[PDB]
Amino acid sequence: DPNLWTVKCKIGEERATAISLMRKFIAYQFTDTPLQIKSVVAPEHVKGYIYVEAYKQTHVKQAIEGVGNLRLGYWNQQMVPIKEMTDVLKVVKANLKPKSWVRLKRGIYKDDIAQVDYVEPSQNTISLKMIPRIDYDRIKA
Amino acid sequence: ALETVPKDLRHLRACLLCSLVKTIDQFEYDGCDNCDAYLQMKGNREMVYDCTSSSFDGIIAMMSPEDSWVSKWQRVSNFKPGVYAVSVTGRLPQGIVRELKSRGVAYKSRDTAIKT
Ligand SMILES: [Zn+2]
Repeated sequence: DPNLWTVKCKIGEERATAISLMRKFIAYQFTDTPLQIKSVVAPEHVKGYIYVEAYKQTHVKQAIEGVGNLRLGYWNQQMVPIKEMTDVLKVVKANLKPKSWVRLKRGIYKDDIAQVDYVEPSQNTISLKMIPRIDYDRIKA
Repeated sequence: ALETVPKDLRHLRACLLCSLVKTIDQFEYDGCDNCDAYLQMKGNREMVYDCTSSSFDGIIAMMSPEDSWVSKWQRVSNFKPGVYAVSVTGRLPQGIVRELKSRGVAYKSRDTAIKT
């Protein structure tokens, strides 16, 4: 079975790296220097490095040449045991369902629990249920 | 191919049968490639929102399903290369899942993630 290798990357750039690798593979698949990589895993929970699937280290080492994003993680290629080939894909509970409970960061109701009522298909705004905390304009000037 | 690769990161959805992740423009124009005759997705947006759901996490660069343990584990070996996911949360209504079994399409839950 193929092996899974690990490569460091910048913090906050994982989907961009994935799409760039996809574009590079698609553009250099019909040439004399194809890429032998099988796939790459970029879990959402992790942030700072990405995974890659290959047999040998030389494959990925020569497949990540020229890219300016993975330059940092180019002089070292760590190998993980075979037991870690299934925990990476695990996800602990996406996270968008009506009639659920969610919390807020901005606004005034910071660090408070609230409840979803309706979701707009436009993916621009979502309703929310919360009890008001204002003073009803009796204290403030 | 260049038609399955997502164009813009923003406004991206994913299917529930084969977990095909692409852009909304590609879904509206091209639609689901791995399952089109049995889904009838091209030529409309209501069906896109009815079946596909944006509640999904994880991205994998599938390129050789015939030879890949990830493909075997996810049961996506018989699909075309593309950008798939590992967990899509959702379930089709009780109006579209019925005909898949009648037409010989086994509806399986791709939400491999655990709950609590
Ligand atoms: Zn699908």
